Amino acid sequence: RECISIHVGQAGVQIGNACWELYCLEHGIQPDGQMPSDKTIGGGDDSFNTFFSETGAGKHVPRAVFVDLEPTVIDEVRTGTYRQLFHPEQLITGKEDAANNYARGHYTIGKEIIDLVLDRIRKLADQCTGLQGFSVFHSFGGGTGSGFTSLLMERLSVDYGKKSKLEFSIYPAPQVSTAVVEPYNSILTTHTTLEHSDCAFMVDNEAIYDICRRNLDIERPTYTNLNRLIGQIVSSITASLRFDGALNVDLTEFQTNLVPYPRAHFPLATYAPVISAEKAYHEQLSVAEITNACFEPANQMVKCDPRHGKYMACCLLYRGDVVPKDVNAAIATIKTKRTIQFVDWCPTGFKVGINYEPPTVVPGGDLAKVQRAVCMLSNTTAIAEAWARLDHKFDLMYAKRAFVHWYVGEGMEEGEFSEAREDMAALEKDYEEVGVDSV
Amino acid sequence: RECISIHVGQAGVQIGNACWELYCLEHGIQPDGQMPSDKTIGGGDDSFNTFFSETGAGKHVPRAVFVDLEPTVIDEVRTGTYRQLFHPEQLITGKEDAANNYARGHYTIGKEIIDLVLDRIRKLADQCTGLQGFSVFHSFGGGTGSGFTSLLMERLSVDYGKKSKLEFSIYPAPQVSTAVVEPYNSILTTHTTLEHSDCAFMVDNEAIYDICRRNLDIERPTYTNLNRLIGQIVSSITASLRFDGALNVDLTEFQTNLVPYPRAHFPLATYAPVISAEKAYHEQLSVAEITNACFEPANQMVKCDPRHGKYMACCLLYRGDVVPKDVNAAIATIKTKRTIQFVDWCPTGFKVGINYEPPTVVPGGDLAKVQRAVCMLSNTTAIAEAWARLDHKFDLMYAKRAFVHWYVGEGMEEGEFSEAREDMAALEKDYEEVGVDSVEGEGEEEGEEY
Amino acid sequence: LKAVRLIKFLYQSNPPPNPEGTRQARRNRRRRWRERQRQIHSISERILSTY
Amino acid sequence: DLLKAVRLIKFLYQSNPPPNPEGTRQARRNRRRRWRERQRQIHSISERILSTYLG
Amino acid sequence: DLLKAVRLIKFLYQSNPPPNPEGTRQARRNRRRRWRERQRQIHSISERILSTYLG
Amino acid sequence: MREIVHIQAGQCGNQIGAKFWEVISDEHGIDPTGSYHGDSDLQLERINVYYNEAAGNKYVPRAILVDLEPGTMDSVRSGPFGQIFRPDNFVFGQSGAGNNWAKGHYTEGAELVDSVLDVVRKESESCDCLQGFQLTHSLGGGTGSGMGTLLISKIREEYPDRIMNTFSVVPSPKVSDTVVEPYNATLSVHQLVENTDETYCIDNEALYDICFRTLKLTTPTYGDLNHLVSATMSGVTTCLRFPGQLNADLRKLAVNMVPFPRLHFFMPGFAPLTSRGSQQYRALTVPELTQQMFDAKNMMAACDPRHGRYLTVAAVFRGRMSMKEVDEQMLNVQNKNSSYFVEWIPNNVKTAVCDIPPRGLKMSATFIGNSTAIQELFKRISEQFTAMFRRKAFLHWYTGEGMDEMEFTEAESNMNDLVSEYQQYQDATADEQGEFEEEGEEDE
Amino acid sequence: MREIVHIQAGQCGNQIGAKFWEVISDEHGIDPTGSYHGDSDLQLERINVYYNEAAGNKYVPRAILVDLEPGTMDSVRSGPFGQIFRPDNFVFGQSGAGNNWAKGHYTEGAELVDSVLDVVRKESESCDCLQGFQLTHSLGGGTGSGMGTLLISKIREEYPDRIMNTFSVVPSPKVSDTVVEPYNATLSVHQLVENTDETYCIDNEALYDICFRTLKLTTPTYGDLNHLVSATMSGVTTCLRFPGQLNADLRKLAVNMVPFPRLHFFMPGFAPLTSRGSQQYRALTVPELTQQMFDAK
Repeated sequence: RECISIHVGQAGVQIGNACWELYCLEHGIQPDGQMPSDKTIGGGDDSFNTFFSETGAGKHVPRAVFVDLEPTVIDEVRTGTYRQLFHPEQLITGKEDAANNYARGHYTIGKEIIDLVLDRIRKLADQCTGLQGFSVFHSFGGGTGSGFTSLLMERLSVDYGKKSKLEFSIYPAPQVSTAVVEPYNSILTTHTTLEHSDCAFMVDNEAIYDICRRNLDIERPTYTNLNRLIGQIVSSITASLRFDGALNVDLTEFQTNLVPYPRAHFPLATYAPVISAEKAYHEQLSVAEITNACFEPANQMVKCDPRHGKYMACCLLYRGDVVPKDVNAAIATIKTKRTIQFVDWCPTGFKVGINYEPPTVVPGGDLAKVQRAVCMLSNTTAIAEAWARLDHKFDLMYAKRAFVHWYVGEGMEEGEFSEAREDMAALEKDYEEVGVDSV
Repeated sequence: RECISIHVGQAGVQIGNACWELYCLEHGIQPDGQMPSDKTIGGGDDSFNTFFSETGAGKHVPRAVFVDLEPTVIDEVRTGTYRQLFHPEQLITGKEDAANNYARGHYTIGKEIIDLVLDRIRKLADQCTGLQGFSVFHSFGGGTGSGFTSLLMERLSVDYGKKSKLEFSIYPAPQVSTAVVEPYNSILTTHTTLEHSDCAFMVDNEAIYDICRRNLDIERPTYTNLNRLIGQIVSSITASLRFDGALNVDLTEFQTNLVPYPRAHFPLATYAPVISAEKAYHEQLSVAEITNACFEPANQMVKCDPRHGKYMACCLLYRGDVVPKDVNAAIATIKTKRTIQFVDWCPTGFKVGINYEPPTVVPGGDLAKVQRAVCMLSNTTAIAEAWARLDHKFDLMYAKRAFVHWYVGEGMEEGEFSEAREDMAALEKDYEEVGVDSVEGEGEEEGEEY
Repeated sequence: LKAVRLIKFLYQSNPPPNPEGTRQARRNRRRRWRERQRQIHSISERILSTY
Repeated sequence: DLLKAVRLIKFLYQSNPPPNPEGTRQARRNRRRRWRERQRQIHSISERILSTYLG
Repeated sequence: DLLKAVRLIKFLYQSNPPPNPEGTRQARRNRRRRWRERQRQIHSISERILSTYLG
Repeated sequence: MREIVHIQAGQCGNQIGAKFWEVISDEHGIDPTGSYHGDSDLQLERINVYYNEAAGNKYVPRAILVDLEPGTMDSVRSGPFGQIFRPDNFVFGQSGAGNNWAKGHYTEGAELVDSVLDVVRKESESCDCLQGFQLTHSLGGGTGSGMGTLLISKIREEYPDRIMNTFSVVPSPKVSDTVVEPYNATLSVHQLVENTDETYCIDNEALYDICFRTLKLTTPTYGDLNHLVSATMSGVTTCLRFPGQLNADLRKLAVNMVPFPRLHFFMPGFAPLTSRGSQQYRALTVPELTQQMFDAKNMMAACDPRHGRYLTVAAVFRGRMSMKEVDEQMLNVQNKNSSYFVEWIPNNVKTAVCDIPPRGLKMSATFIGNSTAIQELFKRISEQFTAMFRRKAFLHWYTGEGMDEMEFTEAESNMNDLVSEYQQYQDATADEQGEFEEEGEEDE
Repeated sequence: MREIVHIQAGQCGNQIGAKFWEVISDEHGIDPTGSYHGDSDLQLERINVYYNEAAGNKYVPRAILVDLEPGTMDSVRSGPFGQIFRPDNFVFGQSGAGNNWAKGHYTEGAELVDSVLDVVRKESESCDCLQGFQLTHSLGGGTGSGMGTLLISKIREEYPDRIMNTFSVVPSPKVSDTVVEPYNATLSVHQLVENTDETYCIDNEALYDICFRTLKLTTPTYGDLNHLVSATMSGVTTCLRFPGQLNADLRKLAVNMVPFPRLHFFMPGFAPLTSRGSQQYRALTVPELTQQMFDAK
């Protein structure tokens, strides 16, 4: 039940330290080092409070990797709400960053920093033998982003054998973005890091924008809100490993439950019973509306019609915390009468999973006390349009050969961009060939 | 057990007079000239009353030969705060000072008194039959430094035979000292003092500076507070031969279970359950946090990560004063979990040594009524980072060639520096490459070194 | 001599395969082209780099 | 046939100066940059002489 | 060189086709540009035979 | 227990040696009456370094002020501390000074400097413990430079294996109106490169420049400027003057300052800008004491921190304050500029603190530190030596008793071989990132 | 962490730079004395981007400026902050300008640009790291076009992996001391289109056109002209010198704005056209005062 996470990019380190602060606040891992529930300093390793290692004389540290070439991000992290108990010996950063592109950080200037973080990965890999994949935080154009990942996934799949891993791809939002060439780095990231992967799921910042401004009636699009929401969502995801309950199955069980194919690889994370100080005051929580409000279009990370969205799988995650009795009542109150449009020639068995021992809600945030979780990790074969729109914009901007000259002299060629277009066209046309329902 | 005590250099003579007057206040040697407890003149003749025996004039004087060509340190050991309690006539002054230059001592400036120190060691080596080795107070470059220790060790290995050569090789802090050339003598140390020795230790100065500026909060960042704490560590190690009783865990099995190998020659020290004079207000006497803050860098002399340094041996030592049954009571405290990364071909258990008789407390310093101690002394591969730091310093200095023409026109050689580099590399690779678990020699087909 | 004969012999040992099927193996065929041309050029530059 | 062309590319290898310990830390970065630029052009010329002569 | 100096001249003379086109922006503006890249390498080795006739 | 005694060589050297021994004796007080003046007996060996005991508890120097034109020795010697000596000294002859290097070095040997070797044989024998002797060598003319290099060449054979204190004075071509300066000075420092241990090349040129252009002094005489150089040399000599926690002998510091013993040229400064002339009485406390430590104004050379690669710096802080803030500001000055980053002997600093004040300003400091902007000084002297060498210029009386072209040719060739090696060491960054192993290992 | 140099040129570029740092120190107020007037103490990094370290919290630009007509710089050295400059900018002579493009391009400048490149080389490394070059460059004079073009060329063969910020004044038929300036333009941006990274078409007769016609200002002088252009480019580079959450970095600005890397002539306009003279003194709200954002005239 042991895993060590790496984080690259500025927004990657932001969601990383936000989620780790939420972890340390909800396990009682105080900034005093020890957890006051027992008498073990630093942390613990018993069954599920197992995000630590015996570094000192029982001293335990929240093992994670924070990497970005731009050096001030780790300084502004280290002066945050969890100040001094981050690692004083592995916070490795560069001097000058790639500054919002792909090619320079990957091929040219990162080639003398890949081996340093590789040696750090080896030194942390000489530690405790628990291994159930990885947890890689990255974006498409936030910090270095694609530049580290496009090399390190190949390096992990060649150097470290055929070991499983998992990654976090932050899907961008042009209304709050900071670049224009995001189709190019998106298509390059999608042909590179997905074919050398084992598990992934894409989170859209525009989906957060939609569920905030269009579903919660708040008026603040700042990355702190995104960091807190990602902390909540990834905490709910990891809470199966973090707390033991009735169906306390591992993340290896999840990744050997979800993925059907190397190409058919991505879920539609369905968790929008949206909450804040507004939508948590004097409401009533039930197992009907939070489960009936899943398949609708304005609840999704990636946009899809419910009838046009075909569920190859309909896996579910529950935070539980009261009983499994009402969950096994809602398996007939909601889950049994589901004749919703499905995929042909595949089993139609709905899955549920409940994990007890409540993760504590965010302190000092916006949401009030909430109980349930409807993190229904389905998948959708009609997310081919969600990248076909980017391929269409990339076609309408790529025939003009815009921004090519910044991506010529750093090693690649026009054949690489043709191969990236070929790979995304292959993925999409494979979905309308056999992914979307066929004969 | 009547080992010959040699003290050269400014640090050696300084901590020699300091620690021997700490024995004087420990064994009760009053400034009258003799103890009021036992009326035998000079010293006693017990099992622990054995450092002080009959060599001088029938008075069992404290036994330490004090030689250094720097004359001011011999003056302030002759004219300090005790004038007769040391050897009344056996301290011989030095005529011309080396003045912070090591290479003069081994070849030019210290050669006139090598015959005199040979006469002194022949005087003090034909003494009583108990001689388990040498209590060497080694220094690098302060006074003569490594010169007299080096010549004594080489002629003691080629002339006196194969006696043990227990060293206190201080690696001082460059902040408090003034020399810059010190990596040169610290890397000639491997050539001239390491191979022909048989056992060694380590004392340091960086961690005491770190705690005195930040943790212990004593406004004394000089050699005096360093002497005040190294006096405590020297009293702690000599308490094995100084406190004889039911649990006299002495030097005999200590020298066996310290060193496993030829070039695993360098142990480590982690003594710091210290309580200060500004903490001397009846505070918490702890037997739990002194167990809980062992592998934290506070007790460590050199800031190294225990997460990467594998241990082929571990020598635990908890010297208290309360109960001999508290040995068992502290065995059943924290030792049960101890999941510590080890070499796959070494034992696991921890030795225990206590001195349940309470000592006499040193006055006028930065210490409370200290009674209990923790020290996890062992040979660790985590000093590879410290020796890599020293080798980085020496590589930068050899690229800068500082004082090379100072250190070649007296008897040295550039090929001699190459052989010293190879000796330092041997001491590195017995801790860097061979010292880590070398399990990758069983067999596999991937394209490795067959 | 024998080196350039080897290099052009490996160049003609990479023929373009027939286009047939429901476009599964064609991407693997393009990958095989680009990679194998890359290491034949690597062998060429190594051989002419020793000499 | 191209055994003199590989000697020409070995002369492009022979156009490499030493990485200049007697070289300012800004300046041998420029030597490395003009190096990688010229072997970018050399790689373009190499795939030229690979693809064109095969026909 | 000094008789193989014209052998790179017959190398440029040998494998330089007319710029047969293939698509827009290609094969008459960028293959022509890689040919001028070859010519600027020729210019560089001309200023580098300027300094081998020096010796 | 330790002695370094007095001797002089230079037309502009006798005055500065007398005033320098006054200002190192101005707070100690050994009177010529014949009785002791004990006010602080913790400088017994410290005054014994320069004033040796020859009578009943009276500590006298071995000051041999030798001039071939003894009018200055006739005039300035009758001071308060200028008569408490052993009277068998000041051996003198009136054969002439003449501002000439060749006849001063060549013909005036057996006339005066043979008596000078005899008298320093006697006066270094009837004492306790010798560690060399002190001299304020001046290049103001030719005879002083010739007799100084004669003394250096004879004491490299008198006591060869001994570090002996050698100084130099860089002349002031603005003030020294001689028609030919750079012959004797350049050939003298040519000899002194391979004949000495250390050179504290204090100057009169750049100090004239800073007192006329920065200090705004309307009277730039040799008196107050000699007081300036005397305060600077007092801050230099504070290492051996005061008994600190280490009591550092200059025998150790001579080996300390050399990375390689060929090159021993660096000059001090005075960081807090003493007020001889334009006066102030303010207490120079810590932040204004250290704020002027990296300045391009006060340092007595062609100031260029940009052209600075310093090797060993040391500032004696005899102002009574702790060294924690001093070391923090030292780290700030160390890391705030990249010119100082050379990384040889990575602890190349020193902080020595005593409690004995030099003057009525109780808390103050100075600047001593390794000098690397001396390359333009060496060029500024050497190329105007070669300016008046190409046309065999000024052989009016530099056609000496023994003259060769090989001596001048080898002089300029070794001058070239020291300036070129200096500029090769100011370049070729062979420790910071200039190797081949910072960018991986394999880059063809 | 982030450092930008101060190299200027020309006889008009130097004075618009004087007005530039005057009006961008108007909201900073960094004194030349040493009393350490802190604009915002949390902005040590964002004063260090332009005003670099010389002493303890005494932050001065990388002050080096060159021209052969010393009267203008001796005039502007007696400004509000005209004396907070290092004694290293004074690298010049008295050879004269004469509106001669050849002497700045070819003959006279080739013996003086070596000192300028030497001083920027020995000043570039005296910080944490180097990030950006900048230049206020003009075409109204003769020497400035030539020596700016050759300086951009020399920084191309000497610092390729560094951005340079090249302000460029376009010729004017409305204000012109001499008229040869078509030749000063057709062989100035001949190679500037493939030598630098980003450029500016700050015009002069469209600039005088909006100063005269669409503002009705009775001041056809270089004073208010420099006031307006300094305010406009101050509002431009405020984004680069104050990175709150956005306003991407140096190559990042070149990444998202430059397709076909010759077409790097963006036109800096400004909405409210506030000017010394006729003034409008209401709080500028967003819609009806940012309505002057899209109008191309």
